[PDB]
Amino acid sequence: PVLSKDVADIESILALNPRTQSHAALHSTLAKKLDKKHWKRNPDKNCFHCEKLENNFDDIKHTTLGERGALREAMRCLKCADAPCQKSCPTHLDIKSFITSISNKNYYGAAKMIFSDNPLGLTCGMVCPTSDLCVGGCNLYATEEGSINIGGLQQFASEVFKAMNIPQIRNPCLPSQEKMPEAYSAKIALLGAGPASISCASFLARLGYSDITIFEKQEYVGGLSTSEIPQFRLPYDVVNFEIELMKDLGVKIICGKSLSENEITLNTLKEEGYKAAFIGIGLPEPKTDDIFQGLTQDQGFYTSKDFLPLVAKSSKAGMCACHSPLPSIRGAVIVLGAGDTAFDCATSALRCGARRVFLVFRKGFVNIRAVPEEVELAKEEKCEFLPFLSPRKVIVKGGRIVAVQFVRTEQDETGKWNEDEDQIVHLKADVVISAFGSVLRDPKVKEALSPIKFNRWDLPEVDPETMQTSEPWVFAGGDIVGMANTTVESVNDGKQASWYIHKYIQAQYGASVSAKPELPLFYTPVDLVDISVEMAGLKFINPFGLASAAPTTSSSMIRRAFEAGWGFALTKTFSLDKDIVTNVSPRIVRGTTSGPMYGPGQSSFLNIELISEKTAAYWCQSVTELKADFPDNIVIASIMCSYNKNDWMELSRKAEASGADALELNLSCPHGMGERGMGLACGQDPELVRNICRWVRQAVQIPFFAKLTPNVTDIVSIARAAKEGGADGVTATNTVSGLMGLKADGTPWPAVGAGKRTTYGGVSGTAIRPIALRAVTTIARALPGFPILATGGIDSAESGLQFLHSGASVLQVCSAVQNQDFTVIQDYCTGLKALLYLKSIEELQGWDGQSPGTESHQKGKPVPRIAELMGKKLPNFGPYLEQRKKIIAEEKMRLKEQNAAFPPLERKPFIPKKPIPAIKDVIGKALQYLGTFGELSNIEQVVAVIDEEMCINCGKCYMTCNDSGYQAIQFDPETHLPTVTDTCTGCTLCLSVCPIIDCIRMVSRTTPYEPKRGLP
Amino acid sequence: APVLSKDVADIESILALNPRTQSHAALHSTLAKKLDKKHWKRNPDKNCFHCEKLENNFDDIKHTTLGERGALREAMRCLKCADAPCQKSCPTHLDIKSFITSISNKNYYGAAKMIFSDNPLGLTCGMVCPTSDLCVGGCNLYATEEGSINIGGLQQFASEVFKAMNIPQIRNPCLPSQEKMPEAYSAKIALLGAGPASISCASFLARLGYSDITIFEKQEYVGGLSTSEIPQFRLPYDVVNFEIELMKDLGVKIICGKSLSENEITLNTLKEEGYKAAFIGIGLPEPKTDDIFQGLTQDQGFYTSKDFLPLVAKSSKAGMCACHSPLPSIRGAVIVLGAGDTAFDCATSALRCGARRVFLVFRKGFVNIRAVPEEVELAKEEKCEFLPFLSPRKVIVKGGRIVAVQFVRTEQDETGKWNEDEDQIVHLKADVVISAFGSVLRDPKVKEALSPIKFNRWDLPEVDPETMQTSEPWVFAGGDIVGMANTTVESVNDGKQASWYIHKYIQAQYGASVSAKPELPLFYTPVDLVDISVEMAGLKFINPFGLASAAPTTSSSMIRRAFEAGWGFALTKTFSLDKDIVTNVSPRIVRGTTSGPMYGPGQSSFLNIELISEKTAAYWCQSVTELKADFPDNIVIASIMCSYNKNDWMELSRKAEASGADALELNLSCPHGMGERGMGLACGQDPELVRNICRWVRQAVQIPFFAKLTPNVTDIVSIARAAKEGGADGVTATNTVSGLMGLKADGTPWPAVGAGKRTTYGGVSGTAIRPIALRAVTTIARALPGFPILATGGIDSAESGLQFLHSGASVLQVCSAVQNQDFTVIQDYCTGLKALLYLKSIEELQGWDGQSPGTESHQKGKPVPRIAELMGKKLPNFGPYLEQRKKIIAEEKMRLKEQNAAFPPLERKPFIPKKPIPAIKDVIGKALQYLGTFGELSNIEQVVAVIDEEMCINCGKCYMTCNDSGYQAIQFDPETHLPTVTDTCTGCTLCLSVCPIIDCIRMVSRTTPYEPKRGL
Ligand code: SF4
Ligand code: SF4
Repeated sequence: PVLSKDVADIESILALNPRTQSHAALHSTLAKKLDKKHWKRNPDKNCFHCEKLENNFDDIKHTTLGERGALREAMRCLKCADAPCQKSCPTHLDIKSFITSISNKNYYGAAKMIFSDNPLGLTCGMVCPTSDLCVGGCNLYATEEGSINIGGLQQFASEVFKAMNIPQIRNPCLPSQEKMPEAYSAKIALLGAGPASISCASFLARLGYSDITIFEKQEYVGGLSTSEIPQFRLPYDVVNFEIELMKDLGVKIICGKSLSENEITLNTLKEEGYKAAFIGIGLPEPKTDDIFQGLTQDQGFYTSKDFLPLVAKSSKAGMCACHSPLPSIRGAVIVLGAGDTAFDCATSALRCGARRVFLVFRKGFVNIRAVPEEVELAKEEKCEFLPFLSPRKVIVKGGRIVAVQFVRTEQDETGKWNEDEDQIVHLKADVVISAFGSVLRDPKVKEALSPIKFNRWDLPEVDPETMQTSEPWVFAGGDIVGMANTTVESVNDGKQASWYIHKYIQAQYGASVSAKPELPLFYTPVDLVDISVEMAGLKFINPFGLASAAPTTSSSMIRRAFEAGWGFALTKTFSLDKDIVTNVSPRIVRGTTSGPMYGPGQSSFLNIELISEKTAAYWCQSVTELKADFPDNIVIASIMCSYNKNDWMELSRKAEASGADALELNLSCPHGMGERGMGLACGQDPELVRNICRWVRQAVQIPFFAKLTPNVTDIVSIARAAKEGGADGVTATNTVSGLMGLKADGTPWPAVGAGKRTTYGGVSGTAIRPIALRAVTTIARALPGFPILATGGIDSAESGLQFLHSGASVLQVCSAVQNQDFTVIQDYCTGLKALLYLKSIEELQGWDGQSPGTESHQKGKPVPRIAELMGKKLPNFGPYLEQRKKIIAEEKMRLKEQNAAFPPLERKPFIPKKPIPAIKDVIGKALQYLGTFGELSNIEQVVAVIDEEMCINCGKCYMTCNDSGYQAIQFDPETHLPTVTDTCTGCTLCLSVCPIIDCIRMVSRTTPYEPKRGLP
Repeated sequence: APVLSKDVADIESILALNPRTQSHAALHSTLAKKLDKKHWKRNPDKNCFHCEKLENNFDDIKHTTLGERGALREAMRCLKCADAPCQKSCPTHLDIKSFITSISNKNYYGAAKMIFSDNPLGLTCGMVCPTSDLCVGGCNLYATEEGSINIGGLQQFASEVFKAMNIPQIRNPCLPSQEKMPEAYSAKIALLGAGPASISCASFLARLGYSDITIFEKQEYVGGLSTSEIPQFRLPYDVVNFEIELMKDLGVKIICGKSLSENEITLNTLKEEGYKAAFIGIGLPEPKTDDIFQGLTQDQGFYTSKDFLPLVAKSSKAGMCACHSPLPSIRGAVIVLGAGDTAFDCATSALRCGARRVFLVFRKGFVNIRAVPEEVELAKEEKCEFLPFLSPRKVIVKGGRIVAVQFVRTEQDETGKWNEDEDQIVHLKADVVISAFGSVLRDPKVKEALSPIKFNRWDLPEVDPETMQTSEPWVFAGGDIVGMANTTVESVNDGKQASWYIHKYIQAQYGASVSAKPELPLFYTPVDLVDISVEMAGLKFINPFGLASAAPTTSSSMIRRAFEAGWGFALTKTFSLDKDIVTNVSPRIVRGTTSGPMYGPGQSSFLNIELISEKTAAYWCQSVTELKADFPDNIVIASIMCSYNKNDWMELSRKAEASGADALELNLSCPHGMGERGMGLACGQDPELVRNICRWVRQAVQIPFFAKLTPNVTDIVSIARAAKEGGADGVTATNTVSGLMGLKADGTPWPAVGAGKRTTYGGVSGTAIRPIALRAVTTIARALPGFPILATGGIDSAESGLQFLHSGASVLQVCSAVQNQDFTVIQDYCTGLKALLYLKSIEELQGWDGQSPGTESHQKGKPVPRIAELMGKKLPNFGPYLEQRKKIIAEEKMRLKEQNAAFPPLERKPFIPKKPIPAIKDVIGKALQYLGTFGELSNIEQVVAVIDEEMCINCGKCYMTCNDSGYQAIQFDPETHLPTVTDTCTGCTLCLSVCPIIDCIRMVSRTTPYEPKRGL
């Protein structure tokens, strides 16, 4: 047969494979009109009908992220200096740092940074109106691709930490309870269990106060987060999660107790010995209108204060002991107002079975104060909007509302608003929901706050800086003060109040506090993990250090690195005065190794930089200064001489004498003849390496390490030469010999001088990580126990741990700091603590480090595991999507009677059930899996299998198998769903190109396997 | 000395905004946060009730416009899907996959050629297509959190680049010379109306070869609604002109001032004058009117959209008219009636005329608005008001001017039927009224001129919807006039569809048949005539691109399909003698981690542990015979491997020669000896072994052969020299780099084979190893000038291919870019290389880098206003500074108004090549002269960085990179977040390398005295 031609069966499987076309395509406009609907993904502009949402409380947020999408967005963030997003965050979150942590896969460290400044961090990630806060200031707004989804990233990192089931601990900088001064046992009362009080009580507990009680009126906790924000924006178990973190600190909550003239008053608090009080009861009553007096819920009328708690009680499992039904909202619904509560009323009414929702407001569209986040949800659910209408009268017939009459408004000269008596609208309705805002009106509650001063807004007056009322021992914050409009501002009110309550209580016991306010960070048991390590007789407080390179250009930069937390540092390579050099410029350029992606996260750099331009006298004085001020931080002096015994002995002794803990020998100097085509660098010839090491070993008594080039046939040869010469370890590796490319006219970059000259340079960064990782592993297997200092693409705790697993003991970093700044050390440390701690948790063994097992999702939202949706060839577009939504909707209806909510889950943390590993316990554990090719099994073959529910129908697996594989994948012409057939060889290309993490998995082959031989 | 390792006061203060690690939570009162948010605001303010001023401001407001930086990033993101649904959803069926692929590869000519092949109005459409209802509505990436691709903006960018290139369209180069075309092609063809439908029809007819095509246009201007009504701030008029001149390149004639009308042009007069075919493309020329508006005049303030929008167009589009038109003075309140897309253009255009307020008033509800959300968003963002459920009834006129319009309320019932309530009236004040009720064909003289064709119930010409033929077989019709098309792209498609069947009709009238499958020609320019052949080692290649010996050449049927796609040459997968049969393991090919957790397209590397071909030598030898029989012009090179055995290498090389291989490639990867005498394990790492193998093969075969080198050697030049001494005719540089691609957090590797989860060192391929392959190719070409080089290692575009040619290679092998995609990238590489060579002959484009225009100062890809008071004033694009920029820009627009001069739109004439177009032999090795030793690099010509404040996006990355990786030389202003490079810059170039805006930072000659920093 013709071996170079596909048989019919294979020609058929390739039917959809791309081919170069030779003509323009003919398709009629009508034919295209009919075919458009088959593929449609987004809303149809011609559809006027709301999709049925009855009793559907699934997440409708556009900002929710799964891990794949979060990692992408986190790498996109520029991680800016003095970031404007943080300035625009009411709780001043270090967004630069937590997003950096996410891009580094360090989700614990992101959450810790988030909850450090905001103890309701998962709530706020979900509900902050970020367009009017952090996101509104994002520098990436000045790009076509737009601002960063800060809220969703906050939500993602915080969800992962929640799944970790790790508890908050007592501030570990505090003395033992025993030894705490008596002022910290002061009895503290907080009123109302909402965001304001939860924040305040948390920070007070962080400071060490041991007798903190929140008195809550209702039998549920969390305030409006629980009673009114919809389940389909904020799930109740988020609220429960953040309450339990606060309770880990010892804060008490007593439900069913009210601030009210006949119960809790300031007077009674004072009679019972309380030393300070925080008022965070919010705005508990609806703003009402005379037009609606006497209307009952059963006639069809609700305020937002009546309607939203009813819906929350029915849909939020565990909110109440009573299971309660969903309100019977049938027919046409009018929502009054254009604030953000009105839009939640409109969307919640759809969940209760409304046929039609009208939002009616008295001003225009240009006057809607609602954030567009919120407006879009109502718009995409086909609510109707009516402006310039003021209510005048509700029509009641036969005991139920039948219509509302309105008058038109308009804006005049002044801009003052008028009402047009002659211009009326008679709007039919069966239900009316007023969303006019909220107030504090109840005289009995107001009297319980006597005698604090109220302002003309009829709310307690406070000092905006301290949150103190006119009674020095009473503070207030949140909605009740009237400045906060958002959850995060109310959190910030309690946070601000916490410092000044603390100041007040200490002063009542005769003790002062610092004039600089200093609230503690957030802590868990992860932060107590020991990540020190011992290497070549030296003690490293953590395994991360700065490589000899541009971040160590000046010893003042090493100083700031140590102040930030880096365990050790290398001096930039320096030489004797005879060998002074002068750098050229330009000399450091971005790598082209991952295409034209500019800004953060460059996948490589190339440099043509020489040794330090600073003298040996400078570096030696500097090393002495650094070791004087930072005795616990390791300083290694990097030095270079030419091939000359007296110079190497002179320079090493000079550096030893200065107080270096150790030396690093830079083997990059060129030698004599070249001789046997064995490179021009000293470090390429094992005989020169061995001699150089022998010289230094004679001269000094401190440890010294030889820094090895990867640009050799066998690096194990030069490693063993170094050991044979006396070295105490090796550093693996320096940069890879390379050229970063040319402009289109042929001129290089870097291009030096008018002649546009370059020379070969050194490639660094994550593009050389496979090379340095191979070098470390290969030295670690050939020279067991020989200390290795790893260098090459280390940019995270996770990548660092790969190098530790491969035999290295400590971790040098250059390019990752070039891509950022010194503060990445805090990410690296908390990340490594979290990775070691997680090894002790049985319940998380299925995770890969800090990543949960990937489950079936679309757009990071869990696929409904319904019977009728699965196995049934329904991709997420076109008429198949319509059928999916019809299936989901009927199940939600079946879910309204098949009605359970009585198996929640006490949230108890995972306890370590094995000891937490130290660095010495993990070093070199990967080597057991490394071997020759003959040691790999060829009996145990795998095949690919595709999860249809996670597929996004791109066909890349199909194109890759067609033009780089075995033509083993069927791609359906109607559903664009792939299926791996039995001809799969398990090569694993398809999985490698798929854009959805874990959509394709390799599994053990169960059918007989036969290699394809072409001919017998 | 002082303290050398501490920053002096002046440095300390430069470092003021440098990130530092945090030990405490930050206290900031909520009030202070409210008062600081305003300073950093980038995006719209929900509290802003007030449109900025836009009178006489016709700048681009499109959300989708892209600069190169943004376009590359979005093109890189596209999944480049098989059987793409975006293309399914495009009415002209553009190959979106291909053209976006070309954009990601920097091949803007290829992208534009692919666009205009199927859409002769490709630039217009990229600007104005309602993509959310078309191609973007079907995009698979809608199913990710980051959302669908900006297809229109990508199409705009590539077409805009091609426009600047000033390359003309050429006559279809497959046609015979005009002199020997059949007589049928000289048939006189008439088209009526010079809008999109006729421009597209005439273009495609001219492509087919017809030489006598005339468009008769009623007005004095050409372009249809693209000219007369679509606003300048969405579609600049020079776009329309550019597309018209592309038509005229094909010889189509346009005659203005003559109408399809009684007493002018009629089908009867066309027939009598010998016209053989006619296409009616006159659109809908008249406004749909309402009896309520009878008698009202422009003087009173009434317009239809057909009156108003051409008035604004005439005044704002330079080159429409000879009449410098005064902008209609539209002061006060404007009512626009309707909610189709024309209404929204009237709204935004009214503001440009000085309207104080605009009311869009429509007779149904919001859910019933038919306009695409992109069009609505523009009016809503500019603060137009929207009034639903109003039907107009009376227009009140006082003092010769409209003073008000009064309406009645509309309503729906059960039946879905729309009623008007007489008792529910709105009296709205207004000075100007513009009806946007749609357009119609109503002139009796025009319809009469179409006699006797049949008209349907909507009084429109009936067509067969597949052929666009009217009831008269020689008369065709398309566009708005047929009532099917709603868009520019569908109108273009109507003319495209009609052109095939006009061709069929005309050829039949001259007694000739046409093919049963429609074959419209593609779009061609002189670039397509560029020769990209190359000779090397006695072999002729039709282009320099080939498939490397790898997974894309797993089977010979795959090679066959690659040759059918256009590939110049191909390597077999390495094969060997039967006794050397192997068996692959699995998994064995995985994705690179070299650029972080980015999944899907454009993987920066792969790692493989694959062996030689599992298929026999007999299969490969037979396959090479069949491929050479069927593709005599494509080079087939057999890749072969034996152990270090003379008889084996002679036997296998003779077998491959006898099969018909053009040449052989010796895979020097086999082991021999134990391996680390400085020369490792594989034969390719020892020069003596390479010399001997090449001697053996040279004795055995007379066809050329090349040794494939491994980069895993101390000195790759010595291996190339040894091969050359042994008789090789060239070297392939290089194979994969040995590496280990990473470990999971538990220490297991990937790939992991078997239950033991074992692995071995693999080979790294793709763009992450390009610097290594580029260096190897460069060092060989300089050490052994003229010795042929086949380059491999990360080649993924014509641009990167030319880098390797410039560096001394003659041909280019690809593997990983195909694994990332499919075989059809070859068409991108060929057109890209043609364009790069063509442009080297164009004097006017000498400032570009290849196909990249020089970067002009921009924000979000829109050129910043060159206004004096806007420049150097320290006005970043946020906060109170943005608001000042907006005032200054609007004042300048106003000064440009009261002087109404300047109407000189440059006439368009193509750039002529001034020297011959370079061949491949012209460019080979031409960059090598820029390489040198370090000692030939000048240290007297230093540079410094300089920042363009107008392009900056205020991230401070330059600042943090210079602070923690440089010389603390940048001042970052704490209020404006603008950086300034100071005189302490060393030109190291790190800041430029990390900046996210292409060319925002430039390295310029240093003009101040330079002292290296010696610290001493
Ligand atoms: S594992 Fe390889 S052979 Fe199997 S379907 Fe994927 S690409 Fe094809
Ligand atoms: S890195 Fe570029 S965009 Fe960012 S502040 Fe510096 S110059 Fe501006």
